[PDB]
Amino acid sequence: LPEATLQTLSNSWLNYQQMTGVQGHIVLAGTRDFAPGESITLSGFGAGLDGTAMLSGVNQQFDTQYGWRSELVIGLPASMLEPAPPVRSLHIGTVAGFTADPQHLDRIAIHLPALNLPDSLIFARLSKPWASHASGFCFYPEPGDEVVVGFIDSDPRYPMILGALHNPKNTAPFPPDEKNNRKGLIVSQADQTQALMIDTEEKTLRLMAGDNTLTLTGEGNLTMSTPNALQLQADTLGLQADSNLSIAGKQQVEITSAKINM
Amino acid sequence: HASGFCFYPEPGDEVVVGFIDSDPRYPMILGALHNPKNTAPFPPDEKNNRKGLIVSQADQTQALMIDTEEKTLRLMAGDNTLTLTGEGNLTMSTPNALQLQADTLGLQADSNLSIAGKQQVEITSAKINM
Amino acid sequence: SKHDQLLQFRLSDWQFIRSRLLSTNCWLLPDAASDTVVIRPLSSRTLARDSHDYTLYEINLNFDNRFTPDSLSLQGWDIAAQRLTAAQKSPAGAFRPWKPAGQDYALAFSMLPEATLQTLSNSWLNYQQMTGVQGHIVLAGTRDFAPGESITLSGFGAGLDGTAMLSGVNQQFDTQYGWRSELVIGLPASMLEPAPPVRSLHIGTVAGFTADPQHLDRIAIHLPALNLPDSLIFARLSKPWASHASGFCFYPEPGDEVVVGFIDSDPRYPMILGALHNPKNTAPFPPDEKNNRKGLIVSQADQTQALMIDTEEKTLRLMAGDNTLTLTGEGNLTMSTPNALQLQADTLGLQADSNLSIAGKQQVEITSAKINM
Repeated sequence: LPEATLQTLSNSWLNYQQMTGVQGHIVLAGTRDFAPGESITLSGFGAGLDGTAMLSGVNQQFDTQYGWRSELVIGLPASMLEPAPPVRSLHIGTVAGFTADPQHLDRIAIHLPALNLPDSLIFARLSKPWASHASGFCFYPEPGDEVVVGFIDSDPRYPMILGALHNPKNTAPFPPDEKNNRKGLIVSQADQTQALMIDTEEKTLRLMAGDNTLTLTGEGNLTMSTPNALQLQADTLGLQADSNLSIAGKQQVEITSAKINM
Repeated sequence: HASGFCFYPEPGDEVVVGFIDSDPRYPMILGALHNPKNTAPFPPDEKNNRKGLIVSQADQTQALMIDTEEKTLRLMAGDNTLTLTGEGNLTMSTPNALQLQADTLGLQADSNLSIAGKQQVEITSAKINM
Repeated sequence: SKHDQLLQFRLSDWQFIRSRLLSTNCWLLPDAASDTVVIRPLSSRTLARDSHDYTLYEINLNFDNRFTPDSLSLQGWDIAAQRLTAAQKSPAGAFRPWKPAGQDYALAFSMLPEATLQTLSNSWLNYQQMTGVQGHIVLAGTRDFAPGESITLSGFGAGLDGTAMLSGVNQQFDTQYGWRSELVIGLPASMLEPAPPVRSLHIGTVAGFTADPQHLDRIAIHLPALNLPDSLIFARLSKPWASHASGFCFYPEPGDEVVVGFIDSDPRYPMILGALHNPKNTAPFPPDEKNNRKGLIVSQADQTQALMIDTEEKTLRLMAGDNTLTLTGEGNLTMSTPNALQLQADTLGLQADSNLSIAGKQQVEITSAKINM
């Protein structure tokens, strides 16, 4: 959407194409009584050329023969009919702090280093794989992330983040390597790495929180492994094992209940 | 090959589309773009703490969440939260039954344990040692 | 300096040369009557009104200053440092093509064309100087001139006196006028692109593994739009999240058919945007009406291992091959492993409201020091 309402730009293109309809020139002799917006009229002629015409410019043309001849100009040559001059490249930019959207979308304020504008901010749209109605991927990139930005319908006014691009100032959790075994997303603010990992060589699925790993290994074991307390509240929890069980504890073990069967 | 992300967007999602080798005949979805007719689960905010994907069809929000301020990792199903908090606790917290079938499950704790239940507790087995 | 990665993307092969001479501060000097070309960087005979040796007929000279800047301060985005490299301004008054005897241009790219932008900033400032003074000197019949001779005009008035550097010679044999070696001054115009732009989205396959010699994390791909099966092209990877030190980080497999866009319309910088399942790969489930199955999948040979969301059954199932955690909404929760499982904790306390059941076909040990009941 180029402007707020498209009434004026629709009137404006229809008017700049009318000016190509009638165009020509009237070679007069020597007067400064005319201006490029005068709207003169032709009266005494035949039925072909009689009527009011609006000028576009005047040319003076002093020379030795012909004397002085103020040529009048009617009409405008042509028009490109773009809403804005198109930029059709992919550019990259950094995210710029946080600023709320005054247009009440969820647009993320970025920079563009292709512009030499370090002070001014540009709101840009965020593209997610999933998004949805009310259930999205929703990671919303950090304020220094170097996103890659494309422009919708070749208008500079509407940018859009497409990806987010690790770089040597950020240093990604593991480089791309031969034997791509480590996978899984990572979230890590200062010291607490907290997201799931897939190691396809060891056939695992490990949910981190910093020391709380759930690590259900394929064709193998399953372990909560927390260095602190863990709780398992349920309406009626029943745990069952085939042909072995073991319950331990160095200090107290309480089976505190009303009716205990054996 | 045969193992993908595979969310396959819903029929009203407003994707952004680019065209391969400048041909109109071949379009291609690149992103999917929340919007005010959809209303994303949380807006972008200063102090980006809430993260994690969300899947929610009508009422059942069911996906994992990362809250970096509280250092958690919470797997939803609607009331079934697994919420393993970093430098902290771990809790299944389901308002219904839960089962833990295993070939040989052995649970172990260092210097405290507690097993509870308001009604019956059965340790039904063949050979019970103490 | 050696290049890391050029790319000729379906150029004419002559179009590529004079878009590479513009970025190198050189001009061609082609020679007729031979196949020898002397490429020489942008850096006298003294024909005068008094002089008997050369007869002059016409000296046109334009002296324009529309498309002649003074600076060419060019700079580009350094990927490693992220400072948008310091502005290499080029002074006007170096390489003067017209030396008489009596506005600041500035771009910034979202990329980096060469290693240092000193030479390309000098080169655009020099190719715009050649449009400043341009014309032709119609002489009579001599082969004593060449397109790089830098002759001088001496015996004239104060308007046109000074050293001018030629651009070419035209011989013009005809019946009237005899033989007239016309000299040419100045160069017509210039496009001022760092490279001829390709503004399409292309797709390519990932190419094995090769480490990045430029010490980024760029993934070496192919492009089938080129018919180059042997040569490799390093390309940047775009992730949704990435971050400082905590990313999505799946790093696509060597046969994946990614879709590739080019940053700031330069072939030298490609970039993966998506990854595109296809009938040679066969995605885990096709798109269907009643989109219920969701969730990512990782599966190398036989072990499907990632979380699944089935919105019809309201589940969240974490696979490892047989180890499913499957916490179903408004329903149950089950570890379900066909092997051992352990639950180590500092103080684990499990609690249930109004039922409990502990089982085991063989031994059950509650091995501890102090057991209460």
